[PDB]
Amino acid sequence: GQTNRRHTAAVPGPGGIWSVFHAGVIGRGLKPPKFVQSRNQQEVIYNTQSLLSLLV
Amino acid sequence: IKFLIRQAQGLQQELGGLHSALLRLLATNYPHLCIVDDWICEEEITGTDALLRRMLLTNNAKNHSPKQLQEAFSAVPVNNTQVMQIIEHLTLLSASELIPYAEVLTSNMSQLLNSGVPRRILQTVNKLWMVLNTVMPRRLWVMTVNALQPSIKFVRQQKYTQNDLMIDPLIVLRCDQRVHRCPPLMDITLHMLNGYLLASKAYLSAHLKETEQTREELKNALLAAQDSAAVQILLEICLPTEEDNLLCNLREVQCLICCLLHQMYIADPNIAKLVHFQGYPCELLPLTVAGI
Amino acid sequence: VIGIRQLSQSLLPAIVELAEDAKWRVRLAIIEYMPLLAGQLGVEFFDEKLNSLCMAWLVDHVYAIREAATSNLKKLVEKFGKEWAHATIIPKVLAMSGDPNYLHRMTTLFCINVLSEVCGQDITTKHMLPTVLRMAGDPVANVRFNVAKSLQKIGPILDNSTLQSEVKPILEKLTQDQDVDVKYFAQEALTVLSLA
Amino acid sequence: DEKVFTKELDQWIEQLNECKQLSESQVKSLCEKAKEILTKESNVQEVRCPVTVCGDVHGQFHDLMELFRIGGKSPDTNYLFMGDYVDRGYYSVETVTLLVALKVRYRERITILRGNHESRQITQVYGFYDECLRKYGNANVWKYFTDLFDYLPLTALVDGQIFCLHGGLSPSIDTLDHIRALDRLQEVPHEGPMCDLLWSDPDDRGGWGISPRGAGYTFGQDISETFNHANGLTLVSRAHQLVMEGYNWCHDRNVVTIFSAPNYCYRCGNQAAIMELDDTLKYSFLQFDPAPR
Ligand SMILES: [Mn+2]
Ligand SMILES: [Mn+2]
Repeated sequence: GQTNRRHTAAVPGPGGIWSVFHAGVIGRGLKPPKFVQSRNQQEVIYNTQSLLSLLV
Repeated sequence: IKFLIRQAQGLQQELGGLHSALLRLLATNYPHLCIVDDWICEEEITGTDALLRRMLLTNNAKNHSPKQLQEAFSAVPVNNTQVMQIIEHLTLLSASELIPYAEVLTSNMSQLLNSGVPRRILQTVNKLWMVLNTVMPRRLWVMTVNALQPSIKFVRQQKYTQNDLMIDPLIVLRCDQRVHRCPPLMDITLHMLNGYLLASKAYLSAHLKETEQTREELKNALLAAQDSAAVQILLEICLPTEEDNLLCNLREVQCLICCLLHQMYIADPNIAKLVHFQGYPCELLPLTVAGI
Repeated sequence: VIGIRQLSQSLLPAIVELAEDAKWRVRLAIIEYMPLLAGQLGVEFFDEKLNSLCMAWLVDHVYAIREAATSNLKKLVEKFGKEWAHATIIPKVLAMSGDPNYLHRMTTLFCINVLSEVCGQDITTKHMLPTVLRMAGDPVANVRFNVAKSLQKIGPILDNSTLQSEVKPILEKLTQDQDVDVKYFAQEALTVLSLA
Repeated sequence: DEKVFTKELDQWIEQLNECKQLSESQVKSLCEKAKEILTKESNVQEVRCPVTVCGDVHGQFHDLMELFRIGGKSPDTNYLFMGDYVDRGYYSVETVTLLVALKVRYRERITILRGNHESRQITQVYGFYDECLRKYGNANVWKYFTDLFDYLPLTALVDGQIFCLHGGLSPSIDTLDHIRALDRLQEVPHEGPMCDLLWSDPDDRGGWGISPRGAGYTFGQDISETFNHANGLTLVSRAHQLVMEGYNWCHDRNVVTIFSAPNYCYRCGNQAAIMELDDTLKYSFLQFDPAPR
């Protein structure tokens, strides 16, 4: 086992006369992938069994 | 002031220095009204102008008050049989009788693109907005900005009178987002965007003179960044979808955006360099090169 | 010792700048002294500049100015009227509950809490109540407990019909999450309103 | 059992918020509860956005109340303190008592780390032991606080990208797995990975170097870049040095020193700042001044 249209439709700090509330971003934030290894439990130990049999 | 400019230019025999000084002041104080493509369609082409006006306005155009068109717009019979011919028969006016019709044309452009509407109605609305752009263009732009709202049941910013709109033209690019697939409304919004960009340039140039009672480089950088942001938004609008490529509203909208970008590059050759230094996705590379 | 009209007219050329500056103590004092001036300068002056001033104060960075503007808005809605702010202040406050920031959402929740006791019960049933009901699925753990406290506060204000129809099921749904603070707040709200 | 204890905690917090210290048995029970609570936390506390990270308080209850009035109330918004709230202050026991009360009451709404002053050899030479001996009469509250300070976590990981810690980087540490495999239940020594994690300082040195304090090293920009690139981090938050604006960026926006103690030692007269991080990892530096007494 193991871009700007949306930023424009909600801009101007809802006032159209001042700057933004925040002061910028640090990196990217809210990492998209966030994937966890959940392939399978069964039929995984049998591959290890076949590999050990080949090695034997 | 534009109606007065037109009615003063119409009198060239008398009013010698008055019209000259008025135009010399309009060309300096209001550069957003001296756009050539705004009031160039009123030139003669082949003499066919006013012919249909003199030959198709006697039996009609006499009992078509704005209230009738207004009540014909909003009704349970949303069929486009009567409103079509009504809005078509009044296209022969001299662009001076459409002032009471401008209020009825506005505030309904957002309701127009609801669902299942024909193509000729949008074309007639665009032609009416174009012939109404030659007179009182500022109020028309304000009304069209206030009419094209997201309509999300919540009021965030309303009526954009003259200050919150001329300071940042980008508001004309945060509309209902349904006009992106609408060539006539997209062209109207592009005209308004160009006009408001010029108006913002003039407003900043006038504001840097009424202060401190360096700043010029800051104003130049702000204007360059604003033009670059507008170009980037117009380029991102050209994206196909959110998930035929030749025969669709997307093609016409991309062509109109490329035309506006070509006009902007002809006006200022530095914003093109700034945008290319900023960059844009590659999916727009074969479109801008072959379109501009 | 000075007439209200005189002190309100003398502070006009200065409130256009002292209302928004670097420090916040001056802003706090201006917000605290405003309710003695907005009721004397009429209503046109309010919708002219004071509405924008309060809407800008409600989104300030610090929390003291935010709570001061909240209390000032409460005082203004108690002094002027109920149906007057139904179409001028309530929609603008409810439209702020759509930002990705949790601070503005907490501010709107505090405003709903402070206005639920002045605006009666008919408006807080179908205008301000659906917002608090829909802001329960917020993944931010610092907004769910605020929504639960807001429901607890508006409990005694609203009738038993609304508390039994939609408040009880949404409270039962909120009591079955993984966090402990929101769960304790919801259990306290259930045990104080005798709904469970 | 739980409701009465919660109400007692609220009463203790409301009493502490009025410049009123607790009794011996109350402080003992609070320290015990904090010991059973902080035992489950690891060395690198996984903090989730949005938060509002602060810096040093150095035992300033009035400045802490000013910070709470500026950066939102404690139960409402999250807080991340990076140590130094026990020494060099007239009201030092009240600050740490309020902090530990908020921690045991809002364990998922506030996080506190360990600083160089949270020890047994530093509190005896800076006045905290003297304050505990003068106020409570005996020297048992100080013993309880020093026994509890060993359970405080070392660092914090905000959104898997921001790495908050009191001191700074370490030459014997190359990844967060080494920090997670440290025994924090130990007095801060004069040398080692924990001493450097609690006594480091950034500079334009480049590489390493002995610090003028007496403990910990001094890293440069290349070391910060290597540490941020080898751990998937994008920023390193710290609070160990005195600044003027409140926040200071170093090493090409890689290290952020956040000193949230206004008027340090009542002689500098500087400002203070905190960093509020929103849900989308957007940072806002909220500054403030010492409140008038
Ligand atoms: Mn320190
Ligand atoms: Mn320190």
